[PDB]
Amino acid sequence: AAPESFDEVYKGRRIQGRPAGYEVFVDGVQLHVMRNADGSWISVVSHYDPVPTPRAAARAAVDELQGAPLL
Amino acid sequence: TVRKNQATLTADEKRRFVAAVLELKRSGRYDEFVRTHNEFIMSDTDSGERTGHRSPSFLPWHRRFLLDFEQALQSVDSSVTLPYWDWSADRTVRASLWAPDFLGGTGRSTDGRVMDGPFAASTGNWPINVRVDSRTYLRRSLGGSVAELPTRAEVESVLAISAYDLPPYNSASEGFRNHLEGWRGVNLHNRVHVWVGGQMATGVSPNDPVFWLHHAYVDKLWAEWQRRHPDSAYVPTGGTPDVVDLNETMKPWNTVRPADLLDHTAYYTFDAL
Ligand SMILES: [Cu+]
Ligand SMILES: [Cu+]
Ligand SMILES: [Cu+]
Repeated sequence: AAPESFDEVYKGRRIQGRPAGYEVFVDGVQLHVMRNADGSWISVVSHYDPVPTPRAAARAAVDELQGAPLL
Repeated sequence: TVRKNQATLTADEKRRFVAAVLELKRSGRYDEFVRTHNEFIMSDTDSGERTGHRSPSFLPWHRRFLLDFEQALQSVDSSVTLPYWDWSADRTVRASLWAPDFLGGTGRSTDGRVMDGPFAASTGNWPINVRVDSRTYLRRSLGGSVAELPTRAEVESVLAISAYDLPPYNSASEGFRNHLEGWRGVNLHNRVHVWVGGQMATGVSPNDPVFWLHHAYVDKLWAEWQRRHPDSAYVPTGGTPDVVDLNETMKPWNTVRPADLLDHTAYYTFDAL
């Protein structure tokens, strides 16, 4: 049962999520994210810090980027 | 062939280590280590094939990966070996490790950019090429994302776990490997990456030279755990889908198995074990 989709502006940047197993985008650029067995999530820009949800992972990415575009 | 505590390196050893690392970077060899690491970090999943992380092979895989890197360093300067960082002891931004004559310090608050040491972007000697976060300079925020580094006490609790690993052999596993990796429990290995911040907190963590020192110590802890538990050994031992069994070969080398890496003394020894 994949999480629900989401779309919001977080710290001036648009973050979106949607079931594929699940895709996340930061300003239109896809961000690699992964789900852990226990349900938590991580992203390539925060791979050792599990967070509860995909949106949490997207927000963590925006935080990490400090305004920088995602490659 | 002896891996020493970073805190004990001489001025010359620090100099030679830095120069060797910088030459691998210049020649383009260094970036390939970063790329390989990111590839496995991105493919290893709890529900499927997993080789480099969140799996029993996390330890032997990184042991071999570090050997690859150390051998590359030795091809530049044969006297160089990988030193290790005992984060349970050297837990502050003032550890000699973060001095300008070694790895440089934390990044400035504005953009996390490291401003001193041989790897600061200003030197023109450490371009961050293999990346996700589009910025091209080394970044760090020591102790920014997580309050404290693992304590000796916490490390001890983990070293006390008898079972090497346990089904389902992934991030949900109980046992030594997963507790050392950090997905469960007090969190050792994972927390260190978070504590350093910057590239170290990402899939392209090897962009920061400390990555090697961090893993050199994680590797030492595995060797210590072996000493405490002579009656325990690598698992699984055969026929486990998606997981590298003891006598199964590991990617990307394909010619080496966990069984070939259990004994570190066949490759190196520690200053003190
Ligand atoms: Cu790794
Ligand atoms: Cu991932
Ligand atoms: Cu690591």
